[PDB]
Amino acid sequence: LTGTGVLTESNKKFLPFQQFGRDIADTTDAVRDPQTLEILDITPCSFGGV
Amino acid sequence: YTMSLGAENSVAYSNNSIAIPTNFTISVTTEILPVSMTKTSVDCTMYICGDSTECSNLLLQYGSFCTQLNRALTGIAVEQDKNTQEVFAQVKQIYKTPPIKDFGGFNFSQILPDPSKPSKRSFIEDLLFNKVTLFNGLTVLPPLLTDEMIAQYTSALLAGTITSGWTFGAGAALQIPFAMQMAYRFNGIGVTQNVLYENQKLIANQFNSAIGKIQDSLSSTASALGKLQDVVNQNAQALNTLVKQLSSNFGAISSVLNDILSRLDPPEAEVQIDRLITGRLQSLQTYVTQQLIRAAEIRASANLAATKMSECVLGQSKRVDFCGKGYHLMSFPQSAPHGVVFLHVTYVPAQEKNFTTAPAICHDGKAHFPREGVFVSNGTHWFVTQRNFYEPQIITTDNTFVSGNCDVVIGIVNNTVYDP
Amino acid sequence: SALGKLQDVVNQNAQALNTLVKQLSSNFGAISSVLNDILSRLDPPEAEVQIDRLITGRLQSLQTYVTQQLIRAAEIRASANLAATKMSECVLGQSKRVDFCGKGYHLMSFPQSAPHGVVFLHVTYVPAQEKNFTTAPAICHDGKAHFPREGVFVSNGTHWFVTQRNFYEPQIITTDNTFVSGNCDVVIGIVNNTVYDP
Amino acid sequence: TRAGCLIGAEHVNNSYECDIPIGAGICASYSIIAYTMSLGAENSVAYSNNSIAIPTNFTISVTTEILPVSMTKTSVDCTMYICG
Ligand SMILES: *[C@@H]1O[C@H](CO)[C@@H](O)[C@H](O)[C@H]1NC(C)=O
Ligand SMILES: *[C@@H]1O[C@H](CO)[C@@H](O)[C@H](O)[C@H]1NC(C)=O
Ligand SMILES: *[C@@H]1O[C@H](CO)[C@@H](O)[C@H](O)[C@H]1NC(C)=O
Ligand SMILES: *[C@@H]1O[C@H](CO)[C@@H](O)[C@H](O)[C@H]1NC(C)=O
Ligand SMILES: *[C@@H]1O[C@H](CO)[C@@H](O)[C@H](O)[C@H]1NC(C)=O
Ligand SMILES: *[C@@H]1O[C@H](CO)[C@@H](O)[C@H](O)[C@H]1NC(C)=O
Ligand SMILES: *[C@@H]1O[C@H](CO)[C@@H](O)[C@H](O)[C@H]1NC(C)=O
Ligand SMILES: *[C@@H]1O[C@H](CO)[C@@H](O)[C@H](O)[C@H]1NC(C)=O
Ligand SMILES: *[C@@H]1O[C@H](CO)[C@@H](O)[C@H](O)[C@H]1NC(C)=O
Ligand SMILES: *[C@@H]1O[C@H](CO)[C@@H](O)[C@H](O)[C@H]1NC(C)=O
Ligand SMILES: *[C@@H]1O[C@H](CO)[C@@H](O)[C@H](O)[C@H]1NC(C)=O
Ligand SMILES: *[C@@H]1O[C@H](CO)[C@@H](O)[C@H](O)[C@H]1NC(C)=O
Repeated sequence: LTGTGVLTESNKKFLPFQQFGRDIADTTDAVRDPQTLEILDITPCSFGGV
Repeated sequence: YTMSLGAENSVAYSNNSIAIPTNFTISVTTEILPVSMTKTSVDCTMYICGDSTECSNLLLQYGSFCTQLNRALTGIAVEQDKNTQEVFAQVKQIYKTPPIKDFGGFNFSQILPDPSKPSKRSFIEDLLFNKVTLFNGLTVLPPLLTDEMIAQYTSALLAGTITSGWTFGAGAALQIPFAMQMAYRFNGIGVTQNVLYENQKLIANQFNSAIGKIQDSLSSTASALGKLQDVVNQNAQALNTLVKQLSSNFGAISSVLNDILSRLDPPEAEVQIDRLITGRLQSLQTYVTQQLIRAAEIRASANLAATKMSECVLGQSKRVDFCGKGYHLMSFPQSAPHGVVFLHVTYVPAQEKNFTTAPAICHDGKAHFPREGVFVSNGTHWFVTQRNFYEPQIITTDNTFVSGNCDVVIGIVNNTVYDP
Repeated sequence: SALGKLQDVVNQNAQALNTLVKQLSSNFGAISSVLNDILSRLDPPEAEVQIDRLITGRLQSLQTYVTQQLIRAAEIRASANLAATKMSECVLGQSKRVDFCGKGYHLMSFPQSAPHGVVFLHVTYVPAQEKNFTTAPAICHDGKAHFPREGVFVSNGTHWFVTQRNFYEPQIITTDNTFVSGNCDVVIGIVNNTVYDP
Repeated sequence: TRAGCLIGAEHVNNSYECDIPIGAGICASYSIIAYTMSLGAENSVAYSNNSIAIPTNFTISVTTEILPVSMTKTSVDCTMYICG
């Protein structure tokens, strides 16, 4: 699964089998790294009109 | 079942019968009007594809659609700011209530602000704000006027209404005791001011109880703020439909562009990208057109709210059913998340009574007609009373005028007119 | 910039029509944005494909313009209905509605034409040079209460007069400009003074 | 600001009847200064229970209200436009 964003620590508690999380409107918001099994949030880096 | 249109009552019509109320109720009724909606902006190029150069290049060739969509949305946002301005920026000066509150027994403590720092908003306003409960190129711009400043406009309008009457809406704010302002408003609806001055404690109790009752209804009974909630729900649902529509093929291999780029050659890549872009433009244009029509609806509502604030908070309206059932006495504005709540204080006649009338009185061969009332009789004696309240008075020359002989008017009754 | 509304609507229409005409130079994916080159440069089948793409693009363009124009026409029709209402209730008569025919107590109004609109000159009465006075709900004379027929009871400190509400025109309190209602023990704020009988 | 960040404007404590709107009540004017907008002049009416204010003079004020009535009657021939 590919994307662009900034990764942050998370307090979310995935179930053991669950890989990545989605919010309403079916957007990826968290993921486990396959290496050390930690939940990390994905948020789009800043955009906005000038 | 088949619906019932209401209770069937037939009034006791007669050619010499009238019913004149002997009492009244001061009814405070609420109306809720949306004023503005959420200010939203979707940048088209980031929405369609975003962080894909090939897509940006071959969206450049579809024209200036993105620019049109952007300008329409910006016009909508500016329009919401102007809607709030028109509804609330009605007074150029921020009035404040005096520290000592001697309003003739009337209690505005339930609609005036409190120093308990609840964002400087009244307790009814606090209930209203608690009742309404509420990334991909998509942003929400904050309103120009914050909730606190809409609260300050509302507080200024209340202070002016309760300390100056209708005067501050037509020129210099001119102080007047509130009991006298209410007497003026009673004369407006055709009831002589002695009715207020003699029933002042009763009227104040009725008004205070009505404000407390609307408080209780708002705190306990739900489904009162459904208009504002409906506006919010429609906007949020349209916006989620737009974002959800971004996960659709529109006839292509994949909804995401990265997989199309990775897994197709540039000819077929541009064909599939063409179909994703055409689908996503149709979705965006559908969204913007729907939002423009909803903007028109909210603009009509905000213009109506501005009219109501001008004609019912800053004055007293003779337009029946414009500011509540009953004869309008006054109105109070209260802010809401995206709208205004009017508490209309009206005069509803009550405790009606059977009487017998007459078009005129024949005395000394002359026909006498009332100046500002109506001839009534309890069965034996004739009186002149005002139309909206039973206050019988002896028929005299000061309250009756002569307009000819007695053999032209149908139904003239047969009586004496006292000369003082 | 006192006629920004009319200039705004004319700018909006001109801008929409300019962006309509400018879309005619967008190829929408076709080989060229001009039909003659596609015709005189491609064989009839591929020509038909390119022509179809241009047709779809230009129908989207024209339909967007027409939808926008319909919404703008709804806006202008609301403005025209409000203008008709104002010319009825402000020009053909005096209006009791507040802020409808201008700031202040409305006296009259005069229409003026403009290139695509109307300019209402609202003549209103704005009170000024206010003075404080001491009031009373009623006057108790001969044990009976006296309320103004039309006006308000004021005092300059020592004498009581009756004036109209919107202009300081004092008058001696008489039985001509006052009516009696009950005794003088029910009204709160009643004051003692003589009521002249002519 | 709640509306983003301003680069090039000096924040001032003073509150003015503002000119260029920014958002969240911040709105700037002319160095370029940004500030929280003042709703208006604060005045307190001298309310009392035996006090009235009666005007002793008046002004006849003439105001202007502009109302759009019509817009340009434009016709587009669809087939001529789209095909030429
Ligand atoms: C009022 O009520 C009484 C008793 O119900 C009735 O006799 C009388 O006719 C009514 N009034 C008139 C004017 O008919
Ligand atoms: C009118 O109604 C009020 C309460 O609604 C009541 O207290 C009063 O006795 C009634 N009658 C009069 C004459 O006020
Ligand atoms: C108004 O009502 C509140 C509670 O409803 C009470 O605390 C306050 O004293 C009342 N004010 C007056 C003047 O009676
Ligand atoms: C009608 O009014 C007169 C005048 O006060 C009063 O004397 C009388 O008792 C009233 N009732 C009847 C039935 O006449
Ligand atoms: C009312 O009608 C009755 C009969 O219908 C008639 O006797 C009486 O004169 C009428 N009264 C008036 C005032 O017209
Ligand atoms: C009313 O009184 C006058 C006195 O001249 C008389 O002409 C007339 O007949 C009376 N009306 C009736 C209905 O008796
Ligand atoms: C007269 O009224 C004004 C309000 O316009 C107030 O500022 C002033 O204090 C009043 N004068 C007195 C003597 O109270
Ligand atoms: C009030 O007006 C009367 C009218 O003649 C005048 O005699 C009196 O001096 C006035 N009082 C004051 C305090 O100006
Ligand atoms: C006006 O209010 C004051 C309270 O400071 C009170 O002493 C006075 O009796 C009141 N006057 C009237 C006429 O109600
Ligand atoms: C008004 O006059 C009556 C009778 O002379 C008197 O009892 C009352 O006290 C007077 N009012 C005042 C405020 O002095
Ligand atoms: C603004 O007010 C703050 C205190 O809230 C103060 O520290 C600062 O110096 C003030 N700035 C100006 C320009 O007055
Ligand atoms: C009312 O104001 C005008 C100027 O606005 C002035 O000429 C006139 O003298 C004033 N009237 C009075 C009675 O002072």
